[PDB]
Order: sequence, then C-alpha cells, then structure tokens
Amino acid sequence: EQLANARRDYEAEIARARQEAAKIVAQAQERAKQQEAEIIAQARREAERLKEEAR
Amino acid sequence: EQLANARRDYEAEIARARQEAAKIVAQAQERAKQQEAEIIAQARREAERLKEEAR
Amino acid sequence: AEYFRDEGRDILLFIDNIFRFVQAGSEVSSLLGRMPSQVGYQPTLGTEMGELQERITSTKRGSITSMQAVYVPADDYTDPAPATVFSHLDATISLERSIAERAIFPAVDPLASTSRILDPNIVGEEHYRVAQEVKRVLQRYKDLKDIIAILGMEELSDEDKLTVQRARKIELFFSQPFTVAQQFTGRPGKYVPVKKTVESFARLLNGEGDHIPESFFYMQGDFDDVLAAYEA
Amino acid sequence: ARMVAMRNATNNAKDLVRDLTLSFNKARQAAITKEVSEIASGAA
Amino acid sequence: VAGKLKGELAQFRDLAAFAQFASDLDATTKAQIERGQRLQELLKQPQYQPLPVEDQVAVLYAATNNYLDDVPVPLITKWRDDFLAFLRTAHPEVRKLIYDNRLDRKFPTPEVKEALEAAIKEFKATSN
Repeated sequence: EQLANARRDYEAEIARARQEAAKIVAQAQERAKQQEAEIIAQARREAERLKEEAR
Repeated sequence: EQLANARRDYEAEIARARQEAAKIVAQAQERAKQQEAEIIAQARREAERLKEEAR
Repeated sequence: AEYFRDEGRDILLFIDNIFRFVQAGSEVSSLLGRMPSQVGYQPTLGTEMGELQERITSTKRGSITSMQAVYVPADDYTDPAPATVFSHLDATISLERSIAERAIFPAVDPLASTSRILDPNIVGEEHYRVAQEVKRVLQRYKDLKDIIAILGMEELSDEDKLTVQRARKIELFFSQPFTVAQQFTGRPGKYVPVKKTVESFARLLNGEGDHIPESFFYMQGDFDDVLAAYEA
Repeated sequence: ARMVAMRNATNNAKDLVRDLTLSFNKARQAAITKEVSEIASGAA
Repeated sequence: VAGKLKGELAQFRDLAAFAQFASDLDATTKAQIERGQRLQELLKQPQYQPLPVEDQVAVLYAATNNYLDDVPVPLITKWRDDFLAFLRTAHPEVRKLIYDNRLDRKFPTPEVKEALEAAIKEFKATSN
C-alpha cells in the first residue's frame, strides 16, 4: 500500500509540475507583453524628449 | 525509486518551464531593443532636419 | 564670563575649537611681520595662550570652569598648537563613535578620559578607590573580546564571564538621562551627585548589581533607581 | 617547523625594522631641512 | 535603509583582519564576510551611470534584507543592473511608489514593503 501511496503521489506531483509550468509560462508571457509595451512607451517618450530639446 | 524519480521529474519540468520562460523574455526583449533603436533613429534624423531648418 | 564671576556666580565657559584661536594667532603674526616659530606658528604662542587660559581660574569669590573643544590637525598631537593647549588642561573627555552608535547617548569613553583631580587627596579615598576598580576591568578595553571572537567564548571562561558581565553592566550604567533631551526621548532627566555616583558604583562592584540582567542598567540615574526598576 | 618559520619571521621582522629605521631617519632629517628652510626664508 | 549598510560595512572592515589570514572561522564569520563583500560589490558603480534615489533605495533594501545572499560576488554588479532594468521595464509603478513616499517617517510601510519584495522575488525566480 505504501507503493500505492507512491504511485498516486508520483502522478499527482507531475500534474502539479505541469500546472505550475503553465502558470510560469503564463507569467512570462504577461511579463513579455508588459516589458515590450513599457520599452515602447519609454522609447517613444525619449524620442519626443529628443525632439523637444532639439527645438 | 518512485520518490527519486518524482523529484527528478518535478525539477526537470520546472527547469524546462523556466528555461523556455527565459527564452520568451529574451526574444521579447530583443524585439523591443531593436524597435527602440528604430524609434530613436527616427527622432534623431528628425532632430537633424529641424537643425537644418534653423540654419 | 568675568563680569558674572566678579558678581560671584559660578560660570561654565565653552570655547569651541581653541585650536582655531591658535591658528588665528598664527595668521595674525604671519601678517604682522613676526618671524615664524616651530611650524610657522607665532613666536608668542605660550604667552598668548597664557593671557587667555589664565583668566579661567577659580578665585575665592567666584569661578569660571571651562569645557573647551580641541581639534588636532590630522592626528598629530606633537603639533605645537595641541601641545600648548594641553599644557593648560586639567581633564580630557573623549567622546567615542562606537559608544554613541550603541545607543548609549553620553558617549564618554571610560578609557582615554583622564583627569588630574582623580587622586585621593582631593576627591577622597573612596572616590579614587571606586574609580580605580572601575576602568580596571575596562583597562583591557575588554581585551577578552578577541578570545571570544576566535574561540566562541570557549564555551566556558570561568571568572572572565563574571568580569565581562560586570564590564558590560558598567558600560550600560554610564548612560544618564538628559534633562535637555527629555522632550525628545520622552524620559525625565536625573541629576546624580558625585556621592551618589561613588556609592552606586561601589555597590555595583561589590556585587549588588548581579542577579539583575542587562537593559535594566541601560538608562537610569542611580543604582537605587535600577533596584526600583528591578523590583517593579 | 613552526620554530623554523618563526625564527625566519623574526629575522625578517628585525631586518624590516632596520630598513624602516633607515628610512625613518632619512625622513627625520628631511623634516628638519624643510623647517630650517622655511624659518630661514621667513626670517629674510 | 543605509544604517544597516553602514553597520555591516564597518563590521566587515573590522573583520577583514581575520578574513585575510584565518580560514578556521565559524560559519557566522564566513557568512558575514560574504555579506560585506556583497555590499562592497554593490557599491562598485560604473561611470556616467547615476542611480536615482528610488533605485538606490530599492537595491539597498534588497541587499540588506538577505535577498542577495545566494548571488555569488562576481555577478552582483550584473545582478544590480538586471534588477534596475527589471524595475525600469517590468514594474515602473514600484519605482514611482518608492519615490513618492520616500519622506515619510517610517519608510518601510507594508504597502511599500509589498510590491517590492514581490518584485525582488519575481526577478530572483525568473533569472538564475
């Protein structure tokens, strides 16, 4: 029965790992979108600042 | 053996998730780094043209 | 200050950076055409110090006690200005950064703070005795700190544990509440006469301070106050 | 081995003191020359 | 934030005498020398790259609160640069929050305390 405890534990732990992996990639995907947008805004704001100081 | 395999598979799945997570942000960032250089370049050329108008 | 001294009232006179007074004298002499003496200092250094420090004295009608501050260029005590200043000193108080940063507000280092009054023929036999028993356990600056550092106290130090406890207790006990800081730290200031100091430290060195943990000698006026805090 | 190492260290320490004392004496004389130059110049 | 910095750096300077020679020091002294080295490598700033007050506060809070202990010494400067890129891109709001309430008597309020330890934890989990 302890082996049976190991069998369900082994299956459940992997299921948690795949579930955690989905959350990890989802967090990375949301970070990737946020970082891309923020860099765009910072670059656009910096570009406008260059124009204003040039003027 | 089941417990050792469970820990090995749990660590491998998480590490695999983190490795691809690092890949996502790496390619997402470099997409922004090349884009921000383009944004700066457009304003830099625009600033030079405005300097010519002053001349 | 001399006006009030002539009025008979005791006066405490503070001179901040008397070394700057020496430096001003040196610059005045250099601009006046006098030849320099020693390291560019004025030839009339001793007399200029005498004409000022000799007015700080206790006559029969009144006294002017002085508590000056001395800045030594670099760390050179051989310099003529600190030497001439020290020739007219009766006591030195060395505030220390480490004691100040250990939350003990009066940072007067128990060591490196000497006085020529600390002899039996003026303060008294008991005062000298108690002031010698203290600063003796600290005479090493608790040199035992190094052996603790490299030995983990060796899990046992016998008497050294008692002497370390007593030294820490005394170091904590040197602190005293400030009546001027009462409105800042929210604690009434206690004025401790010299008799209370000597009696309290005599009892502490005898051992009445034992069986009482630290943080009870941190910020109090008398040993009686420490006992009252302990019983409460 | 410790006795040999300490004896070598003490010999090196004593040699260093002699070297430092030799250097200190040069600095002592140069300090005097500097003072005897400023005071003589300040006299004139 | 900088009081602990100054105290730890001073004690590391004091213990450098043992660090230079002794190799039998306990784990406490070894970890404390390691922390001193962490702080010293943190202070290694390049030229023409000033750090605003919010950035320095964030980095020093991260370092003095043991979030940097597992980072090896040679990579601490790169860690700081990456962390600043993280705050400048991923979480500008934490920088705005730190700079907004840098004058309050008790700066480490749970509000500023959260969303900053969270940012440090996210950065630690994502990289290395």
